[PDB]
Formats: sequence, structure tokens, C-alpha cells
Amino acid sequence: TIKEMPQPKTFGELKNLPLLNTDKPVQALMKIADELGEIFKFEAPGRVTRYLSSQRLIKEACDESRFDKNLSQALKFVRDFAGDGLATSWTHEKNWKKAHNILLPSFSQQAMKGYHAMMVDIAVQLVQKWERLNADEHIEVPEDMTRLTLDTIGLCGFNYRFNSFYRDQPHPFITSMVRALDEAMNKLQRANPDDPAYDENKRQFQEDIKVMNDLVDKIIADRKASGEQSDDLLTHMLNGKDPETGEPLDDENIRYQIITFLIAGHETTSGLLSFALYFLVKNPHVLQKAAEEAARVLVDPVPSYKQVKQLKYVGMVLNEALRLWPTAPAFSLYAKEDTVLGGEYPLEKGDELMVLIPQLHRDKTIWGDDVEEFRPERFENPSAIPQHAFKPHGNGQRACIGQQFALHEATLVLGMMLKHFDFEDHTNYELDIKETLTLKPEGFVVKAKSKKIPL
Ligand code: HEM
Ligand SMILES: CCCCCCCN1CCC[C@H]1C(=O)N[C@@H](Cc1ccccc1)C(=O)O
Ligand SMILES: C=Cc1ccccc1
Repeated sequence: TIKEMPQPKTFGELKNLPLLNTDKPVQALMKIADELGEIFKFEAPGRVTRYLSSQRLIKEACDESRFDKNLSQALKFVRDFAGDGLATSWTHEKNWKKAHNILLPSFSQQAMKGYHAMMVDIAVQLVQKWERLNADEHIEVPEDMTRLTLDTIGLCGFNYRFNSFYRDQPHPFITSMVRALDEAMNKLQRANPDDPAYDENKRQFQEDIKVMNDLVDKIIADRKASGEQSDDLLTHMLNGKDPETGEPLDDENIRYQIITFLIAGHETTSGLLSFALYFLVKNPHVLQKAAEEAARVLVDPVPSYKQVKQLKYVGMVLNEALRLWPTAPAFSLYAKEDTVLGGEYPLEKGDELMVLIPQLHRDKTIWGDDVEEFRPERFENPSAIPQHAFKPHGNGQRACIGQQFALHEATLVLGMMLKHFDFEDHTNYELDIKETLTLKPEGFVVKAKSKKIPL
């Protein structure tokens, strides 16, 4: 009955920690899952977790009566600058449910209608950039997709223009963001984060937290002294009141939310768009089908909210890209009470789980033997997909609050991309996945041939 779960190779007192001493640790954990199966123990000094890779077990871990969201070490280090914003707070901290209640209406399908015009603004800047490239120039795909999604969250969220398409070199806030995210992730591997080798990293980390707080606090202060009532997240946050506590967010927590949304904008949707275009150029028949939908639906020079809603195949393209390469590749859980997982693995209250999403999405008992194939038609009927087989936005009440935002922006942009250009994988690009907070293709380049359709 009770099975003892495998564990990858250890390093004396360092346990399994040195296995994360790599620049692609998620992909390294995936290969361990290939070797060891649906569940394996992973220990570091002072920490134990268990990596889940099968739908059989993950469907139990997604039972919210038995498991709640845990902060991974990664999220604990990001909390150093994202605070108790939505993504780095515990479910039982008062500011989680309060910010959740206040911000839910800002992220609904209905709220998407109000953001649509300003996502079209940024999306048009992307298309015009590509229309203006010279023959036999190429597109740096993740770079441009990150320019897009950062600008979109800046504009839709806070009425601020990062003007990323006017730049080679990030806005100063983004420089500190990206550097702080890099330190947070690199910190995870250090066997001794106290060696003086890491003193400068420590110094630079604190400078970046200060640059980030000071610029956000200024934006908050400036908006409050202004009165301007633009329909953006910062206004809803300054004006909204939690129905439960009846309280609004305070300025410190609003700062944390803004940092949180900007991290999410920069990191996740740009990865998704990059992986989707990669899969489309590697699967020309799928690109054809999606381009045909784009041409048939996007019949005006600017897309409308209604038309984006009818880009249904583009949506399953995005879902299939999230299946093979979920850009936020894991989440962590803890047992609310003693419980037995899958009838085989007893857990005590407090025990942690890691959900390894890319491996879940390769569970052959779920998707069949063509699991590595890019086939958006898998998603034709969600009722034919078993429970909790597909988890790119997390689980339950702690699922991605920005899920509709991301899919509206990604659908609109990919739709316009397919309306306006033919794409050529001119380098026969070999997929290379760089890991930061999230997963992104690195070095992915294509050529676009304009269809010469006016905007
Ligand atoms: C396709 C792109 C995206 C993916 C794959 C994604 C995925 C996820 C996942 C897996 C989680 C749960 C993490 C955990 O349980 O520890 C999450 C949480 C979250 N995401 Fe997203 N996300 C995306 C886009 C966005 C965007 C655009 C925003 C907002 C601008 C956003 C805001 C959040 C927030 C605030 C949370 C924490 C929510 C809460 O716990 O209340 N995400 N996301
Ligand atoms: C927000 C985007 C997703 C971030 C998810 C984490 C993304 N990690 C980045 C590296 C792999 C992955 C992960 O498995 N992390 C674990 C690592 C860990 C486990 C046990 C002991 C020490 C450290 C953790 O952070 O605890
Ligand atoms: C820290 C921000 C964040 C945003 C989305 C998912 C996980 C983390």
C-alpha cells in the first residue's frame, strides 16, 4: 500500500540542491521526472518537497479542501520586492482575499472590453514595426513580444507608456525589475548565500528594490494628487473597497500589486506568444488554419473586442502552446491536514508539493501517444479533457487572476500577426529555452513577409 517514492542523486549535506545549480533547472527537473516517474522527493538544507508530474496525483493536489497554495523558495525571494501582492501572499494573509475581492472585477471578461482599445494601441505599434523592417532583416521574437506585453500592462494597467518599441535599452524601472528577478532566481541555487562572493549581488539587490519602490510610490502619489479618473488598475485600486472587510488597499500594498502586475506582464504572456509563433512556423498547416481564421474574422483595419472573441482557433493554438511549454512552469502547495495522496503516499500537515506543469502536460495517459505533437484540436471539447490535466494558470482560488487579460491580449496580437504577415523560419531555429521567472525561447528569430494589408 504505502509506497516509498524515488529521489534523485544527492550531494552529502547539500542533499539534492546542487541539481538546481544550472541555468535551466525546470528542464533539469523534467528530465529527472522522465527517469523517476510521477512523483519524486527533493531535499535541500532545511527543505523537503515532492515533485508531481502525473494527472493521477495532481488532480488530488488540486483539491482545495486538502491543499492550499505554498510559497516556493522562488516566490519567497520574489516577495522581497513583490511584498504581499496577490502572487506572493499566503491565502490566509488579510491582504490576499482583500486585494482579490477588490481586483477581481478589474480582470473579468467584461473588463476586457475597456482594455481592448489600449491593447490595440500597442499591438498596432508591433505590426507597424514589422511592416517597417527592411527586406532580409529579421524579427527577434521574444524581444519584441516582451516589448509588447510590458507596454500593454503599463498602458492598460496604469496609463503609463514604457515606449518599448522606441528603445533598445529598457526603461530604468525595468532594468531593476529584470535584475531583481535574476537575483531572486539565482539565489535559489547558492549552497551558501552568506559567502562574501554574494556581497555585491546583495548590495545591487537592495538598490533595485529601492528604484522599484521609489518609482511606483511616485506614480501612486502623482495619480492621487491628480484626480484623473482613468479606467485603469491604479484607479480601481485607489477607489475600490473590499465588500468583506469594507477596507480599501493601502498605498504600500497598491505598490506591491503594481510591481506584481508588471512582473506578470513582462514575463508570462510574452513567453506564450513567443512559443505560439515558434510552434506555428514549425507546423505550417496549423499556421494556415489559424491565418485563415484571422483573415475571415479580422475584417476591419483595427480588431474589435467582439472579433477577438471569435478567434476561436487562435485560442486553441494558444492553449496548445501553453500545454507543451507553460511559461510559468510550476506552482507549490502544502497539505492543510494529514492526507494520503493517490492511496500510496501519506503526507503530514504542512508537507509541500511542487506541480511540474510541463511534465503534467506530457502525461501520455491523458493526451495519448502524439503528446509531443502540436495539435490545437486537442482543445475542441474541454469536457473530453479529464479534470486538472491542464494547469497553465494554476489552480482554484489562487489561479492566475490575469488569465482573461493574457488570453485577450495574446489572441488579439497573434490574430493581427497572422492577418498581416507570412512568417518564415529562415534559420531553421533549434528551440532553446531560457529560464528566468518563466520560460521563453531564446534566440528565436523569423522573417515576416507583409501581406500589405493596411491598418
Ligand atoms: C499566459 C500568461 C500567464 C500565465 C501562464 C500565468 C500563469 C500563472 C500561474 C500558474 C499562477 C499561479 C502561481 C502559483 O500558484 O504560485 C499565476 C498567478 C497570478 N498571475 Fe498569472 N499568468 C499569466 C499572465 C498574467 C498576467 C498578464 C497577469 C496580470 C497582469 C497575471 C497576474 C497573476 C497574479 C496576480 C497571480 C496571483 C493571483 C492570486 O494568487 O490571487 N498573470 N499566473
Ligand atoms: C512564478 C513563476 C514560477 C516559479 C516557480 C519556481 C521555479 N523554480 C526555479 C527552479 C526550478 C523551480 C522550482 O522547482 N523551484 C523550487 C526549487 C527548490 C526546491 C526544493 C528546495 C530548494 C529549491 C522552489 O522554489 O522551492
Ligand atoms: C511575482 C509575480 C507573479 C506573477 C504571476 C505568476 C507568478 C508570480
